[PDB]
Amino acid sequence: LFRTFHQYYMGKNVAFVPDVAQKALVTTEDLLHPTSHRLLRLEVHPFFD
Amino acid sequence: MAEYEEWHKSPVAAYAASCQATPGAISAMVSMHQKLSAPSFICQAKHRM
Amino acid sequence: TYWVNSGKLAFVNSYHMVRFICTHMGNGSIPKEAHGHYRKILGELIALEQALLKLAGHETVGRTPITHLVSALLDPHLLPPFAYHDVFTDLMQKSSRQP
Amino acid sequence: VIDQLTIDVIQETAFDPAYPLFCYVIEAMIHGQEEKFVMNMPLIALVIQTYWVNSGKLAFVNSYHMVRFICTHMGNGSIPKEAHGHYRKILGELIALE
Amino acid sequence: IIKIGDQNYDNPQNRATFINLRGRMEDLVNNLVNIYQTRVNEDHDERHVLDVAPLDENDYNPVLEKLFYYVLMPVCSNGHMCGMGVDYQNVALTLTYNGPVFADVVNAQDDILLHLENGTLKDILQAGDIRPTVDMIRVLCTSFLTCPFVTQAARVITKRDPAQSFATHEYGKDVAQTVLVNGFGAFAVADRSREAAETMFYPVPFNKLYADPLVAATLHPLLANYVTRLPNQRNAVVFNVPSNL
Amino acid sequence: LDVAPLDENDYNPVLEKLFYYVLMPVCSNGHMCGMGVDYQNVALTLTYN
Amino acid sequence: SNFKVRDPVIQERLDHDYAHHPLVARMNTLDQGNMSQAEYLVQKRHYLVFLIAHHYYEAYLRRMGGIQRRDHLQTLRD
Amino acid sequence: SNFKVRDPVIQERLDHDYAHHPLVARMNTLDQGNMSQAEYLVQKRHYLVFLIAHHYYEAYLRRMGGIQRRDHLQTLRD
Repeated sequence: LFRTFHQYYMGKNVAFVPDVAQKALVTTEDLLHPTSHRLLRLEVHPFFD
Repeated sequence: MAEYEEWHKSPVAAYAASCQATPGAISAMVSMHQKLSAPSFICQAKHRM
Repeated sequence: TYWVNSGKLAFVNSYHMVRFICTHMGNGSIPKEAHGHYRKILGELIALEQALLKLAGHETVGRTPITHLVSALLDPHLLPPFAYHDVFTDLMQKSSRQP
Repeated sequence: VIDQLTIDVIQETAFDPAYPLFCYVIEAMIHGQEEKFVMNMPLIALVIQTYWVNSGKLAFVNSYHMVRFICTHMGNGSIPKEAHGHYRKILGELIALE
Repeated sequence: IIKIGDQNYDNPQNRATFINLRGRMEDLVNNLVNIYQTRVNEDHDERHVLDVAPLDENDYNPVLEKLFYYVLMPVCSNGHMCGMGVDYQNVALTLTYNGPVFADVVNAQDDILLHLENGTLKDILQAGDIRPTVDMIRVLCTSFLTCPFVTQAARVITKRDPAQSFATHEYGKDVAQTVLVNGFGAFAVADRSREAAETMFYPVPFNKLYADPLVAATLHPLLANYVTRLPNQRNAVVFNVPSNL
Repeated sequence: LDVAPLDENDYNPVLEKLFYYVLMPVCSNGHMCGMGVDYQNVALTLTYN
Repeated sequence: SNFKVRDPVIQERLDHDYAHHPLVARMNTLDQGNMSQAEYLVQKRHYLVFLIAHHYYEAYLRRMGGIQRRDHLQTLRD
Repeated sequence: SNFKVRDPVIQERLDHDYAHHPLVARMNTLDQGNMSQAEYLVQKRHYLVFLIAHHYYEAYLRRMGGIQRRDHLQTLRD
């Protein structure tokens, strides 16, 4: 696992953020504010994701 | 020193003399160092500061 | 000698004396009563920056993240007013604003 | 079963800037075994007794296979009595939650 | 589907072909040199066989084990927990190869730093500042006999409950989990003995309640350089997990 | 400018900034000064006796 | 060192400093094979780790054998 | 004294009181140059400060060398 640990973090320079991880930091109102499409478009269903 | 040229002007030291020892006053100094700029305000308007 | 005679504790003044008493010297070479007050300093001052990273967004603008902008506590152009280790070569290489 | 003072002890072990590395060396060698923990009970009863006195915190709070084997298998006065009450109130809570 | 690397693990009849047992230390006094034969000769990058103790169906229950890890520890530690991997045959090179442990002239009921040299064990026993006796380390030597290999990651893919068996693609009926075998979870190591932990342990972020950046930035100096190059990944939510995990 | 070099392990710019600018002038109520030292006088007191 | 843990800082050559030891004769019994001279001293050091751990546990079972009836009660007669 | 720190009150002439010391012979090795007699005794006193600090740290590294294997285990044989 120290080989898999070291291949992934060696020359990484730009970090990605997923869809769901950038919803868990937003307050209850900014997801409903109309400056955000992609945070609001992908909340189609309650049970799913 | 040229007191018109720093990030710490005169009235920061005027507040620092009359502080209370309450731990709430620690939270005032941390919230003080917001930068009064345009893209700063987006970070506070989301969280309702 | 200073925490037993008077009810006060020394070396509050500079940061580097406060930090090294917490990390090194976990012994009872200094008493347990006075050892908690040092650990409440760094134990809280690490907790101060965690709240600061919650206002500071996940996202960036260019190469510079938004975290470098919103608070002067995070902004590396502010330097701590005492330099024991060389900060000057760090700010030249990293920043896009000319120093 | 958990009172607020026990969380004030557990949480300070999380924010310990001088946490003993030696109890990782034990937990690597023990790796959660019945027989292997019996062989070192005169050692880990000292590490706790030398960490509860040097500071107010208590060690071996990493894995369930070290917290459970301290409570159910000592029942003694090896660990200080003030420290051994916190270990029972953890497993008093989990058996209550199931 | 237990995914030990590349080959799957379907039926319990294949148990001896993928899972190696190591029982009591007392019952294995015959096969005990056979254990050390597989510590050098076999390649531990393509072993495809994990090591566990044989389970006891009357001793443990999973619910008391599960509430300790998903409930009580991330809350009482505010989510400062990183998964750690151990190099076991590099651990016992410190303890046994000592000089007071090896030589039989030194009294067994004696303190350790009266006889120990400049090494890692003078500084690991400077962290806790513990004074064990010689026999106490000598029994810690004896754990190297049944000691496991490098900590392996086995991923568990199960079918969902039949309440939830509706999804778009075919893999959406199955939800997964990684179980770090023979490792353990750990807090932030002290910075005064980071060099010793660098010579004993290595981090594996493998679960969202156990992938924390500001704990893993102690365990290896490359990841401490990963945080200071880009400060977007100082939070436990955002932090990048290797897609091979 | 005689300064010991920076190790990136020991260096924390955010923490020292929180100590010098926030927690100290509150708990001292803004009673602090900048201290100069004549270092070669320090040894002549400590050693030469 | 990208695929290994960093090596510990320990003083070398325990054999030349003390022994006078029977298990050091057991260290010579391990054959070198195709390994080089520097790599042999590494694996000879690892084999000493296995011999010491096997030695003290075998002494430990004699220690936890418990006190016996016949030999103890005979010495209580005096 | 407007550009200097005030001088400390310390008794004079440590050389005539004790030595009997090898580094006091090293004090004479420093040349006077263009300095006056009173100014030479100042700078000769400052040079003694550097010699004592260099002496005790060199003795300190011998102190923190740590206990060694071979010499200690041989004395344990008796």
